[PDB]
Amino acid sequence: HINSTALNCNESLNTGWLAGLFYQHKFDSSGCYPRPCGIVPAKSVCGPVYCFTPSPVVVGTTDRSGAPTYSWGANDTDVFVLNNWFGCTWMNSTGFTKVCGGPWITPRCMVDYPYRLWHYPCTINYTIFKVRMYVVEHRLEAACN
Amino acid sequence: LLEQSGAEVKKPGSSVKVSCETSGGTFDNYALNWVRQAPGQGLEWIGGVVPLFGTTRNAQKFQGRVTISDDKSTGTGHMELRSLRSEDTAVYYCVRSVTPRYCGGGFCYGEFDYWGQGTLVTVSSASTKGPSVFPLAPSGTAALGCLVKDYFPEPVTVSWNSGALTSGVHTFPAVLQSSGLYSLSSVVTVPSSSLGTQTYICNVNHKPSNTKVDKKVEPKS
Amino acid sequence: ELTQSPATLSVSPGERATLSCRASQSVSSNLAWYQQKPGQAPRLLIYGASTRATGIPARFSGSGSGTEFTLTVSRLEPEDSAVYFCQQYYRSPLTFGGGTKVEIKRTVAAPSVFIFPPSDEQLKSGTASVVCLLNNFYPREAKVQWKVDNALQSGNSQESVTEQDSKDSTYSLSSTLTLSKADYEKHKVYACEVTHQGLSSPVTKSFNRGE
Ligand SMILES: *[C@@H]1O[C@H](CO)[C@@H](O[C@@H]2O[C@H](CO)[C@@H](O)[C@H](O)[C@H]2NC(C)=O)[C@H](O)[C@H]1NC(C)=O
Ligand SMILES: *[C@@H]1O[C@H](CO)[C@@H](O)[C@H](O)[C@H]1NC(C)=O
Ligand SMILES: *[C@@H]1O[C@H](CO)[C@@H](O)[C@H](O)[C@H]1NC(C)=O
Ligand SMILES: *[C@@H]1O[C@H](CO)[C@@H](O)[C@H](O)[C@H]1NC(C)=O
Repeated sequence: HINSTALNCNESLNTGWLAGLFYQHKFDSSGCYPRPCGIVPAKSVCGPVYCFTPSPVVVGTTDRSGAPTYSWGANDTDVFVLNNWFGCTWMNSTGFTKVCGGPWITPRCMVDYPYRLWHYPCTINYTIFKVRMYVVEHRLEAACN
Repeated sequence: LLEQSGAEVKKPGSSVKVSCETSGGTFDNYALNWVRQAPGQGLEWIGGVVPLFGTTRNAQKFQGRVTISDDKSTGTGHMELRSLRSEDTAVYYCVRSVTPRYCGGGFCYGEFDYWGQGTLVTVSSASTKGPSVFPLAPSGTAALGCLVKDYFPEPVTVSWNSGALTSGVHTFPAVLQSSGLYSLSSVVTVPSSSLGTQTYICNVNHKPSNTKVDKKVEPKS
Repeated sequence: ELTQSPATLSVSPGERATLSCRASQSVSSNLAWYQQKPGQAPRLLIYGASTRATGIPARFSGSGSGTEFTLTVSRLEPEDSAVYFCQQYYRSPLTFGGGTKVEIKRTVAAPSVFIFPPSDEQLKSGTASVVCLLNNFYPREAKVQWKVDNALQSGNSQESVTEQDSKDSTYSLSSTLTLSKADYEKHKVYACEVTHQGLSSPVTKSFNRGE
C-alpha cells in the first residue's frame, strides 16, 4: 500500500512547496468548473491521491486493469483509475493542485483530510466544524470560512 | 547542531557503526544521508534513508555492505559499514536535509542543511598505541605547552584547564614520524606574571586507545 | 561530477573573492554551496544556485545555471578563511566538488619565537625532543634551522603548521628536533634560527643544557 504512492515530485523552482509532503512549513502568500475524473497517469502525480465519498479515501497506484502496483508511480503502466465518489484531488509533479469531479461540499466549506493544508494552503486559517452531509446522513469534519 | 560518536579504529574486514545525535529536541527533517572524505579525496556521498517511506539509496562503492537508519523517536541516526578496507579510512559526516527539492520513487533529494562535526574512522592492521604526554616548560608574554608523542592512530584532542583556556591555544597537526607513530604539540601564550601563580593543565584524550591524560605544566627549578 | 578551480586562493580583506564550480553535465539550478571553517562542521551558504540560506549574511552571493556556477564573497573579512565546496542534487549519485581553500591576506607579521628544552621525564625514557615555536606570523613561508653547538643539523627535525587563524589570519609553526639521550648530553648549546619576511635579521633563541 505505502509503495503504491505516486512520488514523482519536481521543484523546478526551489520555492519550498515540497516540504508540505513530510511536515507543515511556515507559509504565506499574497495571491491567495472541474472536469470529470478519468484515468490519471501516475508519472504526473506527486503525493497521495485523495477522493471524497464525501469521506476522504486514498487511491493508490494501479495498472489500467485495476491491479494494485507497488512501483512508486515510476513505471509508465501505473495510473489512477478515478472514474466512479464525487471528486478527487492530488498534486502534480511541479507543485500544482489538480481537481476533478473537488472536496468543496459548500462554496465556503471543504472536507478536511490529512493533506488539505498541502493541497489547499489557502485554507490554513479555516475552522474545523463537525458538519452533517446528506448523501443517509453522514457526519464529517469540514474546514469552513 | 549534530553530535557524532568518537573516532574509531578497525581492522580490515570488520564493521564500524557511527551514531548521530541531535543537541536539542527532534526537529523537522525528511532525510538522513552520510558523507565521508578520504585523506586525499574530495567529499563523497555514501547513502541515505527517508524514514517516512522506508526507502534507501546507496552509492556503488557501498552496495550490499552499508546500512543507514534514523530513529525518529529519539532523533539519532546510524550508519554501519561492513567489510572494511583501508580505502575506507576517512572522516565520516552526518547530514540532515529539511526541504526536499526532487523525489524519485521512492527517494527524495535536496541540499544538506545541517552537518555533523565529523568522525574519523581509521582502517589499518597496525597496533593502537596510547600517547605519551610531556610538558613544554617556559623560561611580558610567555609560552608553554604539552608534547603528545608516539601514538596511533589519529586523532587526539588537547584542551587546557578543562576548556577554561582557549584563547591563544594552538594545537599543531600531527606529524607521521619515521617510526610509524604520530606526534604533535599544543602550545599556548600566557602572561609571564601568571607563571607559578596560575595552574596550567593540558587534557590529552586519545579515543582509539581510550587514553585520557592530564599533565600539569609548570616552570622548572 | 563537479570541478572547482582554482584549488586555492588568496584575497585581501574588504575585497571580492570569486569561486567557480563547473559541472561535467547540466544540473539545472540544483546546486548548493558550503563553507567549512578549519576543524568545524560544514555550513550551508547557498542552495538553488542563487538563494542564500537562513542566517547567511548578504555578502555571500551565488549565481549560474546548467554547468557554470560562481560563488562571490564581497567585503572579505578574516572569518572567511575556510574551504568552500559545491554540491549538486539534480541526479543520483549526489556529487561534491574538489573544494577551494581560501587564504585571507594581511600585513606581514613577525613570528614570536620560543624554544623549549626536553622535559626531565621524557629524557628519562631514553629520547629527547627540542621544540621551536614560531607563533602568530604571516605569510606562511618560514625557515627554521637547528644548530647544536653551532653545528647545523639536517634530517632530524619535523615541522608542523596550523590552519590559518580566523581572527587575525596568522599562522603558527612548531619544529621538533629529535635526538637520543646520549647525543643530547654530549652537547651544550641548542638554538633554532628563524628566517621570515617580517624579520629584518634571522632571530635566534637558545638555551644551555642545565642552565
Ligand atoms: C503540473 O500541473 C501543470 C498545470 O496543469 C501542468 O503543466 C501544464 O502543461 C501543459 C503541457 O505541457 C501546458 O500547456 C500548461 O501550460 C501547463 N500548465 C502550467 C500551469 O504550467 C503539468 O503537466 C503538471 N505536471 C505534470 C508532471 O504533468
Ligand atoms: C512493498 O514492496 C515489497 C517488495 O516488492 C513487497 O514485498 C511488499 O509486500 C510491498 N508492500 C506491501 C504493503 O505489500
Ligand atoms: C524536473 O523537471 C525539469 C523541468 O520541469 C526537468 O528538466 C528535469 O529532468 C526533472 N527531473 C529532475 C530534475 O530530476
Ligand atoms: C516496474 O515494472 C517492472 C516490471 O513490471 C518491475 O520489475 C519493476 O520493479 C517496476 N519498478 C519498480 C520501481 O518496482
